[PDB]
Amino acid sequence: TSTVTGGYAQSDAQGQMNKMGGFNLKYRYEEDNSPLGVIGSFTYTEKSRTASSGDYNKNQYYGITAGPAYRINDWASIYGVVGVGYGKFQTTEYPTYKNDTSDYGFSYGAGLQFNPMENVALDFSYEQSRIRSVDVGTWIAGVGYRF
Repeated sequence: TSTVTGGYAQSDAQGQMNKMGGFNLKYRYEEDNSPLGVIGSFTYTEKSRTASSGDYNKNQYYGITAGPAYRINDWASIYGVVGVGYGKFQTTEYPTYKNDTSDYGFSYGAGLQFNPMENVALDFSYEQSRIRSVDVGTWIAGVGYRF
């Protein structure tokens, strides 16, 4: 039927200052005929901020990821993630006198879910992304539910 899974993702930032953290939500679909599973997850991560900081956000991290999924026993699932990332820097409502500015890269990884509960699931996964000059190691982990 369908499975819900999401949590938070922290990663190291080579070329960037301070690590980042975002939220990941993903939807899953499978057919009883075979163990075929496809999932689509979105991630949004930003640099940590302090209370003294204003309400402005420096850059944002948007990304797309999805991959196949296989069912193993009632407490073990495996999946992979593939897609890209978007880096928005110096974003302003006014024109920047530039044709366009965008920094992106590709991501890849996979993880597994485990839990001694029929309706509760916890999973860990790791994925790396490279954007020509930026390389960070991000991992996504949280909960999982199956209708």
